[PDB]
Amino acid sequence: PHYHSFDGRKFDFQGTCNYVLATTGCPGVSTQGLTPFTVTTKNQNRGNPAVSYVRVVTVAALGTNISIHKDEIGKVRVNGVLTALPVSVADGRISVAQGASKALLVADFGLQVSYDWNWRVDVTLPSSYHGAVCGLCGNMDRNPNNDQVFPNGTLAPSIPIWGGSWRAPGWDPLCWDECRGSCPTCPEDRLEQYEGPGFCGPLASGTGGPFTTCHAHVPPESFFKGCVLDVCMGGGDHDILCKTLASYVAACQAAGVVIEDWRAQVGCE
Amino acid sequence: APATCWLWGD
Ligand SMILES: *[C@@H]1O[C@H](CO)[C@@H](O)[C@H](O)[C@H]1NC(C)=O
Ligand SMILES: *[C@@H]1O[C@H](CO)[C@@H](O)[C@H](O)[C@H]1NC(C)=O
Ligand SMILES: [Ca+2]
Repeated sequence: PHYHSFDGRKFDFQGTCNYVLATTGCPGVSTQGLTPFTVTTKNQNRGNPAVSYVRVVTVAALGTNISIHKDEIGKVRVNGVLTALPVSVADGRISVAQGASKALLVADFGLQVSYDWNWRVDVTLPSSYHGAVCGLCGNMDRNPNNDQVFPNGTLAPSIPIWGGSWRAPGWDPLCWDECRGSCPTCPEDRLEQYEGPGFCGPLASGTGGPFTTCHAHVPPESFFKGCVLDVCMGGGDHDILCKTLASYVAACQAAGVVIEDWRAQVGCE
Repeated sequence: APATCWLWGD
């Protein structure tokens, strides 16, 4: 997206991971009785040149998770549960209502978050949080020039490496902070299918199929990532899938892990 | 005064 930090720094960043947009979880900062919160944004790429737009906004405050998803007009998720608007959560200390075609979250301690279920996100903080927050939005200290900084406080080499330091926790094998020219894409609706069994599932570490013996010798993620994108790009084509799986078997054999009869257990005979 | 971080696109 195009971003505008609390302190007014305009920058572009096209990472497709889930990022810490604003948080009080800032190493080496005192909190002074401020209520803690975290706003995260999951991005989604499209096109080539690769750009990204926000697809999920998540607000974690007062022991509650409110996420707001693209195209789910009139609805939020309270702790993963789809919910109509308006709604009051966290003991009536947080409220979300629909206004002027956007979801407007407001909290008693002053956090304001809005998302229009498309790709505009706004985060507004009371003056008390000056210098007390961090993430992609910076530290809100009226200085726009020190906002591109690691969690540990030191300047970052590049925008994409800075954004990577601010990824939120959670496995996201297909995401990246920057696309170095030649980068596949895949619609998020086709993702669960291609990641599960019958497709690239065997190359994911828990799914318990014919390749689990090799997972600990040839870490599968890079093959998994390549499977889902090669398959998703090929419209789910079986022969792309089988080739990608056979290349993991080749790497496994070179590591001394034999995998006989695999084709029969994944239908690649 | 309150301050605002926003984003849109791309
Ligand atoms: C909110 O989400 C976090 C991260 O997934 C989780 O650890 C926490 O338990 C959630 N809180 C509630 C109340 O569901
Ligand atoms: C902060 O972290 C980065 C890597 O994320 C590292 O290169 C840098 O040295 C760290 N700074 C300090 C002071 O530890
Ligand atoms: Ca600043």
